[PDB]
Amino acid sequence: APQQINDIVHRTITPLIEQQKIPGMAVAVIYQGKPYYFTWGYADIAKKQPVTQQTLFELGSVSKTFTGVLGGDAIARGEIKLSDPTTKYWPELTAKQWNGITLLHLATYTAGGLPLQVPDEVKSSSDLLRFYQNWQPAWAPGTQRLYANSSIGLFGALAVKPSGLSFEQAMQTRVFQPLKLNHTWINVPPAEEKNYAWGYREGKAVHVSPGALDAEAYGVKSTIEDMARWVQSNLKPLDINEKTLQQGIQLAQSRYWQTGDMYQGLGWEMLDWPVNPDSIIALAARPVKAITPPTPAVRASWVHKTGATGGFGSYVAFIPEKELGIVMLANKNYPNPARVDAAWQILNALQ
Ligand SMILES: N[C@H](C(=O)O)[C@@H]1NC(C(=O)O)=CCS1
Repeated sequence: APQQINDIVHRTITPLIEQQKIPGMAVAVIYQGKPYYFTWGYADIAKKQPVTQQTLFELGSVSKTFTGVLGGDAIARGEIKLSDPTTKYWPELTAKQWNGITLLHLATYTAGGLPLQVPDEVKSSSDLLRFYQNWQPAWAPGTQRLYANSSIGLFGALAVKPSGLSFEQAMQTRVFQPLKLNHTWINVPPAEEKNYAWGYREGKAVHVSPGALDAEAYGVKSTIEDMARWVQSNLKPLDINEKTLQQGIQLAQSRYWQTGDMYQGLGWEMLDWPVNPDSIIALAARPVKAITPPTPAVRASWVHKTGATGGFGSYVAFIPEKELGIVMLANKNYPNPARVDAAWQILNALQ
């Protein structure tokens, strides 16, 4: 592998692992559209199983980039429109605060303060309807962004209704299979458990807990090889042969709202490149400016998403104009700034 890539990667990641005490880690750099893989440490400390290019990590909220692309493919299919009212696809949501909240607001966390988490007591379709009917918005729709699994989670579940398919089945057949992500899962099958890393939280081995709208907001598990293929797909959507999927990827990198230097896509978040690295909190409410109409995917962007579960920390970033990207998967949820700093330190060296 080119020594320049070898070197910047190891010189950046080795100290990161040491400083953050990460038990195991996998990295992919995509350089001029080819992937280069790196692994360190342990998928399972007790059983002494190393991280390999086959090891499954919990992506946590990097899963939202798969939800946003599946929603983009459903739009491209003419199954849904982002301008549609939520109640078009859930006419049981009759409470009047729902008037004016569209699928775009759900997808981009702008519905008016839906909360970060669906409560752990919500366990049935019935409980779910009750939660959403009782929610009282803090703000009118389309005025402030508040990152929320209950917002993009509900977008994912509604976006697949016209198809007739479960969310998992729609993701499997419309995204994972076409892109050859054959070791990417919403539910890890028994056959694949030997490759499923443990996460580590305060030194204990943990896996993500089941919860309502989990698949949609934070429940995908993948390998470093499939995540490198996901980054290639998102850097070069025109190479993708399925027309609605190619389109869906483009829709998910469109710029819908701006807060500060950041633009909100569907799952993906974007800044203009070159991106000041210092530009790149339990609840952060920010007023947003609508981009009217959304800007189609900008090639000169830093496009990224960070993800966590209790035991895992993931990061993906890529720059379309430079055909360059990175994926970092770890089995400890370590601070986001350390992820961004390491990524920028690698990509800026190679760019
Ligand atoms: N640490 C994660 C977060 O910070 O969003 C969450 N963790 C979990 C979990 O570990 O079960 C579920 C919802 S995402």
